[PDB]
Amino acid sequence: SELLVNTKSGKVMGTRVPVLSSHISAFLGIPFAEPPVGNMRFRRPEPKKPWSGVWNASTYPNNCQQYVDEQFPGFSGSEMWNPNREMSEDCLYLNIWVPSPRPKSTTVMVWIYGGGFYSGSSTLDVYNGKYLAYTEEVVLVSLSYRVGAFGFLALHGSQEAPGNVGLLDQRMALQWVHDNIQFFGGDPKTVTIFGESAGGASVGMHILSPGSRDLFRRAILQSGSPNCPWASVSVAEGRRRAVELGRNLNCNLNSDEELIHCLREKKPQELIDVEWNVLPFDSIFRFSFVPVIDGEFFPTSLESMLNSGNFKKTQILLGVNKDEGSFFLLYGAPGFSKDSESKISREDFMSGVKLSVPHANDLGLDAVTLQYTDWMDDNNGIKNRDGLDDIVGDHNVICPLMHFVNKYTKFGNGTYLYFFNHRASNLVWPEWMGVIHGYEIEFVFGLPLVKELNYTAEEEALSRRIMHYWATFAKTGNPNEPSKWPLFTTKEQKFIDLNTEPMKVHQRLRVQMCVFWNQFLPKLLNAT
Amino acid sequence: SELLVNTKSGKVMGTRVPVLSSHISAFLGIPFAEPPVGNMRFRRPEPKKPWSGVWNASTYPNNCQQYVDEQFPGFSGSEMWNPNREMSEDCLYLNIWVPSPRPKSTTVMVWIYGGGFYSGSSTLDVYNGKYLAYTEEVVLVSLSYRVGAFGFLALHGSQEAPGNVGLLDQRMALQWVHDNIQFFGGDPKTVTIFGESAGGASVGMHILSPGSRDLFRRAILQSGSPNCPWASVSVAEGRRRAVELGRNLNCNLNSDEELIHCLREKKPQELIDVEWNVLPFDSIFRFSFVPVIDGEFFPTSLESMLNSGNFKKTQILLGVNKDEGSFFLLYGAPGFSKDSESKISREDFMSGVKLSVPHANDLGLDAVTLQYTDWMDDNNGIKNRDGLDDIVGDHNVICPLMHFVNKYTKFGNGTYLYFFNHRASNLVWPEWMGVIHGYEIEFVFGLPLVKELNYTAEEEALSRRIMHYWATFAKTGNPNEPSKWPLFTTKEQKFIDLNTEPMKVHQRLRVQMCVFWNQFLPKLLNAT
Ligand SMILES: O=c1ccc2c([nH]1)CCC[C@@H]2NCCCCCCCCCCNc1c2c(nc3ccccc13)CCCC2
Ligand SMILES: O=c1ccc2c([nH]1)CCC[C@@H]2NCCCCCCCCCCNc1c2c(nc3ccccc13)CCCC2
Ligand SMILES: *[C@@H]1O[C@H](CO)[C@@H](O)[C@H](O)[C@H]1NC(C)=O
Ligand SMILES: *[C@@H]1O[C@H](CO)[C@@H](O)[C@H](O)[C@H]1NC(C)=O
Ligand SMILES: *[C@@H]1O[C@H](CO)[C@@H](O)[C@H](O)[C@H]1NC(C)=O
Ligand SMILES: *[C@@H]1O[C@H](CO)[C@@H](O)[C@H](O)[C@H]1NC(C)=O
Ligand SMILES: *[C@@H]1O[C@H](CO)[C@@H](O)[C@H](O)[C@H]1NC(C)=O
Repeated sequence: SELLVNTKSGKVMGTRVPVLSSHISAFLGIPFAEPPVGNMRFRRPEPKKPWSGVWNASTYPNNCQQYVDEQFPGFSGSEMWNPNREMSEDCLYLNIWVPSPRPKSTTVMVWIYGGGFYSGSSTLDVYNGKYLAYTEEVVLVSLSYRVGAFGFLALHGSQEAPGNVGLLDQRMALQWVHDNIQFFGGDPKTVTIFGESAGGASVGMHILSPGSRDLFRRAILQSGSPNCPWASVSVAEGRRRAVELGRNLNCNLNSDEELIHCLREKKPQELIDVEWNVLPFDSIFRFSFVPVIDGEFFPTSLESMLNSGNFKKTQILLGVNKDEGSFFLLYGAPGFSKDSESKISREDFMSGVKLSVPHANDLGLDAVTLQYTDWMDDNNGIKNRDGLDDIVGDHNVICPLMHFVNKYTKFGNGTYLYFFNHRASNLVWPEWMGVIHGYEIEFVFGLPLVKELNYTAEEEALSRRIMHYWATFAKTGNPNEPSKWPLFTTKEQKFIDLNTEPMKVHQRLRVQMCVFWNQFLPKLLNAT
Repeated sequence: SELLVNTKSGKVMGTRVPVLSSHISAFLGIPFAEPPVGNMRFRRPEPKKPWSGVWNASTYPNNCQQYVDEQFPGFSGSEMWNPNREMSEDCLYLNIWVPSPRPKSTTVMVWIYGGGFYSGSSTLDVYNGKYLAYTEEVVLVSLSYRVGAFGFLALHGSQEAPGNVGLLDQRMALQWVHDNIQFFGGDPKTVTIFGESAGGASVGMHILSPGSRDLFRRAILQSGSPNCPWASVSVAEGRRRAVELGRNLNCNLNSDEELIHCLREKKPQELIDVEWNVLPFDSIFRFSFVPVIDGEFFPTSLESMLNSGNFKKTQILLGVNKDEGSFFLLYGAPGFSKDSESKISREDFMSGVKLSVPHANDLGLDAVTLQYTDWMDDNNGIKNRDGLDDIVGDHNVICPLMHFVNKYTKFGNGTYLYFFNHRASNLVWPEWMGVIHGYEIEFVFGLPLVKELNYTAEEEALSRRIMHYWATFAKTGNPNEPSKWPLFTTKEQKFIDLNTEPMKVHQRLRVQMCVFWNQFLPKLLNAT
């Protein structure tokens, strides 16, 4: 039995699944920690106690408790990101697809979902690992981690809610993979972590954090990086937001112990109903409970670690999509709709910029406005919409990433940078939204290989080229087999487009805007 | 006798001069003030006292004492701007060209020379009025005014050295036209003042200043406006620079009366030798002794007079040249030369920005750099050369002028704006300098009409259309006889190119950059 595997914590029984005219083994819902319920809510995870008997790993697990998006109910485009199982605090499980026949000690890839640290699930259709596992002969793992207040409530100095527990969830699944993946045909010495949005930030946080470094080999970051402005907060802002969650729910605030005790008595969705209330500003692309810069998981500030080379030195493959900003504008900024072209007045432009840079003084806002307005044609709806689209994507994803890539490449052992700009032929979102945050994932996970999902043949070919770059990179530290994706170097700053056309190599991704965002604006905000 | 005219201060005898194979009358070297010599150095001008007999006005006067440029000795391109007569403090004279036969009561144009308030002459070949006078049938006057410390040494509170006496020279020459021009066939109700660079700034200071307003009808400003960053200083900075002039010359600094007395015993060129020493910073396009905002010639700050409409309401015609900055970079910035393409390293670009905006803090300098650098291609010597060129132009001439024209047009009675971008066929400066500060003047004064100067036919036609637009505007407030130069309006902000090609109307001259210079950079420098 291929399907019956003994792990360090007990036996597990998977299920044989179909993929593209063949089959593979899937092991769904394997527990890697004790359920973090009751008194364990907000605590570091504990390893799962060994169980007797056979764990039924034939079906997907619960998803962690999270804010459910109801903006477009029944709309496929938004529903595909929402949980597709029952939500429960009992949600620390992982999932594994193993090629049939079982390999000997093959390359392992562990997927870390995004969703702004406030949402996500391991079980979504677009994260189905069976296509990538099959086509590339890797052992594919998806983990899960607490999100929202559950994962990231931070009262620094309490051991009861220390912060960063969702990251430590991640770290325990990786520890689990290190310990057990050899029984499924993986090499624990050849594991790649990869993920998107807060998942890509997560990946980079494990590159940084000393307790996480030795649990993987190399890394892929899609549309996220550790240093994103939404991806972390100071101990003092986490403490303020935690206390404010308390005040929103009429908690006793006299000490950490009484606050924590009161928050532990509330049902999950009571916390989620006030979660957004703790944000200190009106905004877009900001999340309430995120990683905290604590001196433990992160021993010093991210920038100082990045300048000093205090981070895992290995190979990384990362990149961005063309219009990262668009869905955040749709969901939170005035003048945008999924049923129109979303031409934006000048008034709505200016309000969108305040939302996008909520921490900027007036001089700050003026700077952004200035950098992104065509003053010959400032009442042009299309230019205002697209200029605000670039603000949001440059500020939140692209420029944070180009900073990370430049800092990392100084010490690293090799960097491959992409720019994903294919708009899929079957997209249900409107044209104006372009190449959307998250929409490279379907290609990574091989979904265009499924004829019933109505992708073009050229899209199947692109997904295959992407899968092979990613799996090759995972296996060898180099996405190219022995036409060529070059190494990004400090000197030449090369990157490739990723679309259906023949591969073009460019240099200096978004340098002009990235200088503004990485060098001038911070300098101005620090001076004023 | 057409040549013998009796004026309010005595009789004058002019001379018949050949022009384009006809003739006209010239009255050269007419005194309009007492010689501002000895104990009148630094004081307000006084009116010329009447003379007996007949003043011989057959030859040009002396030029005012000034720093003579010796950077390119005998090179025609720089010597055309230097004094071509003896320098003397006894320099307050004016020149008049009258059509023959004498007209009855025709349009007058009075020219005010530039040269940064530290130089210039009424007598240059390029300012010879006979072509414009003859072709357009106008009475053409050129005045003179003290420059440098002789005209702008300001010790506010003293009546011996109040500041702005060069402006009052100009104004006395205007009062003399108002009183005497009817005798030469001009109408004093129909006078236009025009000037270039500091001349143009001059013209606009007369529009602003209550004491000058009633001595002209309308105005033409060429590459200068009153609010230029070099065109004025506070009474504090004026005082500081006058004291420093004293210190550079070992003067008793114990009182105004003692400092002034010492500066009056110095020979003129000893002031001139240390003139540049008093500037606060290393700079380009900055000049030591300039108009002061005194509370008398200018009752309040230029900006509040402009905002409140406290100025003469009339018709204006004004404009700028394509490459105003270029000769300033040649004379004073690193990597520039008249004999090469002046491809500028990034280091010489940076050191050029600091000279170009000598007041800026580091944040300021950063902003400028960022606005004018292509970060894809930052070591491109040509893009750096041209970027710095535009900096110098935009900051010192174009954006000050575009501020002025927008504030003026809210109250004025008609504005016409031009962008002169014709590089002359027979230019002696290199191509990199483009369309140079001062090089429209030859068109305006009709020099291309002289075959021996070896302009093309099309440059001849251009000079004729230009003279005709200026003289038609002088005559009627509208450059067009009713292809049409449209009015500049607050809404549509139209202007035309002036070159050898058919008219193009465009909108919003240099708005993208003028937004940075007039709105953002000043907020940035105000916070920090
Ligand atoms: O960004 C916002 C928007 C609105 C608001 C705020 N912030 C805070 C202040 C209050 C305001 N409204 C409060 C409720 C917030 C609504 C929550 C946003 C829902 C986002 C849905 C996440 N889904 C994903 C989508 C896409 N890509 C994703 C990729 C990463 C995983 C999640 C994704 C592409 C298109 C549509 C959806
Ligand atoms: O602008 C500068 C340049 C250099 C320097 C400073 N400032 C201050 C710091 C010290 C430095 N060097 C000190 C010597 C100063 C020399 C002054 C420059 C001479 C310019 C001569 C005026 N000539 C004119 C020219 C032109 N146009 C003019 C139109 C306006 C009237 C004068 C003009 C076009 C081309 C060449 C010349
Ligand atoms: C395992 O669990 C699921 C769902 O709760 C069930 O439907 C399935 O048939 C079970 N199978 C075995 C072999 O235990
Ligand atoms: C990775 O490190 C090894 C030696 O430690 C070296 O040979 C190789 O060149 C490095 N590669 C890159 C791209 O840094
Ligand atoms: C794609 O195409 C087919 C046939 O043209 C259709 O029946 C099916 O509904 C479409 N697939 C999806 C899931 O959109
Ligand atoms: C006036 O001066 C000029 C030139 O120096 C000359 O040709 C003419 O003789 C003079 N006229 C009289 C009356 O002196
Ligand atoms: C100039 O003023 C007159 C009346 O004083 C007016 O009717 C005319 O339109 C004005 N023109 C402009 C361009 O303001």
